[PDB]
Amino acid sequence: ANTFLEEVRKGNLERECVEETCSYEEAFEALESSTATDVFWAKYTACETARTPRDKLAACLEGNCAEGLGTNYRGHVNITRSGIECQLWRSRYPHKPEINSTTHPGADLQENFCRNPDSSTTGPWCYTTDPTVRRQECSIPVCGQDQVTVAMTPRSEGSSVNLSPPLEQCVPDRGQQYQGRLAVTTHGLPCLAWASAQAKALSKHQDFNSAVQLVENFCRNPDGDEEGVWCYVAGKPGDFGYCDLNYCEEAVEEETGDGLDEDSDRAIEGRTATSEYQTFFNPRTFGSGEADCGLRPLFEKKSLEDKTERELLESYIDGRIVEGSDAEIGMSPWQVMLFRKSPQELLCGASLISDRWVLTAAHCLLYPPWDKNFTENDLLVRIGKHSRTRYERNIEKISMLEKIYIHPRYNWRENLDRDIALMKLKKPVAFSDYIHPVCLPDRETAASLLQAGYKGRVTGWGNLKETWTANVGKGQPSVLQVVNLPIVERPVCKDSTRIRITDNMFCAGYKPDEGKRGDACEGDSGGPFVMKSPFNNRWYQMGIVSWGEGCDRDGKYGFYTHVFRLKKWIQKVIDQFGE
Ligand SMILES: [Ca+2]
Ligand SMILES: [Ca+2]
Ligand SMILES: [Ca+2]
Ligand SMILES: [Ca+2]
Ligand SMILES: [Ca+2]
Ligand SMILES: [Ca+2]
Repeated sequence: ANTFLEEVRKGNLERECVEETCSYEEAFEALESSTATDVFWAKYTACETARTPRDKLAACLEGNCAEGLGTNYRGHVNITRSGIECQLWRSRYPHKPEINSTTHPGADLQENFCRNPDSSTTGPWCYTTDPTVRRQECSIPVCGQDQVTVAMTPRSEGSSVNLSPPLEQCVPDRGQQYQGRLAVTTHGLPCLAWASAQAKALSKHQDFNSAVQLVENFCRNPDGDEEGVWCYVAGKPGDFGYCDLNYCEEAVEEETGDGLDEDSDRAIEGRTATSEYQTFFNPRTFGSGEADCGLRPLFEKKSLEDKTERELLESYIDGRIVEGSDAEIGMSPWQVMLFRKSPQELLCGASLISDRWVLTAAHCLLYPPWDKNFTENDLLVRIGKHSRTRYERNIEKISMLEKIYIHPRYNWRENLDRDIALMKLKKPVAFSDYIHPVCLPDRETAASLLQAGYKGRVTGWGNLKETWTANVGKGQPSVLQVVNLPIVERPVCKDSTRIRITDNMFCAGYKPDEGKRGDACEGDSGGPFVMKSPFNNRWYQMGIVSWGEGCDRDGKYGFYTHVFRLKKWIQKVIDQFGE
């Protein structure tokens, strides 16, 4: 600024806007690169306390130290003060940040690098990937001293020395041989005495195993329910609650068939060997037409094959990843679109299991950290939709939710285990070409289909990508979209994530090679993952399209929540409504 005849000499960004109080004009004049201009401005601003001396401003230009509350820090530290992983600022997992990339673009928000966007009192902080705590301060160095902004005490997990190691063996056979005296539930609801009047009244119609004795008030699983030990709890009639037992990891794919000869070449299609559908659920409360699951009148009733079926066999051409393809008309009858009642907003996807029950992701209904706590009267569903933004009155239908059941084993605190939610419609919707329930595979059926090497199908409109990712550049498809994804190895699935994965969740999809990210984040969250069974010409839905690392992290596949074992559990719901 001073030395007036400076404006005729050539200049030095450091001999004008560093060793001297300068105009942003001379700054603008000397910079022009308006992105770095904003950067230098941000510098100046943050360096408002680093104006003097000169080397202090040089260090503030280096940016490795956070100035004051941490507005200027531009390093590479992306870890909380206690070692918790920093959540992506732009992404909504696991919390939707009111203060994020859109609100603070000038801070150079990196992948997860610790920042102080709002100049928070905790200094440079970061949102945490752990759903339990939304935010945590980062231990970022402050300028002027070799001092960090907050105490760095990394989280050491439970040790193998200071606690007592349980010698209790893992429970096999899903608890068909366990009779322990554990008497505490996961959610704390007390177990009603099995010999009491209410339990006897509720179980008189239930054929509990005679070998597994029914003790007074402990957790018992004699009904052959694969989920685990459950007990009746106080409250409304028929209330049930499941207890936590550390079952041995009983992968469905590892069931060895005792009738499969080792001649595995040229897989034989079903000819004169028709596998009939076995009704595991009573039509009275599970709904009529159960025998007609997944049978489209346009395709199944006339033996018309879709143009996308020729890719079912995993022996296809060198397993190259196939891009997204638009689905046909009427080929997605079991898809449901979970919509916000008020105001207008698309929420999630869901699977149609019966004409009067619907299956949807639990996180779409309940997520207190997400400011999301929906009652039965605040969301609706739409079945048989072709285009999201349009309304085709005749062929599509809408429904309003009445009753919601949440499985007590749904664990959103560690890994979103068992993302299960059940819904009931007050006004039933009859059968149609574009609306038809999908079949429910059992344990043996799932094992047979998975060991047959058939690809899975995921249908949706891209709402999963909108909800769990901030990737702008591929607009949300308003057209029905379908993606084919095969299965991968389970131990590799464990090695593909830094977070623990339960047996109820499995990997599916091609391996995204370096240089591109896979399409595992296509479709809608909570939607179906279906495979056309070659043994009965039917479509079996392996589970729910739940949140996976395929959205938030590149190089990952789709993680899906298994619901095939829940057959015994399913009736346990409608046994409450048998009146
Ligand atoms: Ca000057
Ligand atoms: Ca000047
Ligand atoms: Ca001078
Ligand atoms: Ca000038
Ligand atoms: Ca100048
Ligand atoms: Ca100089």
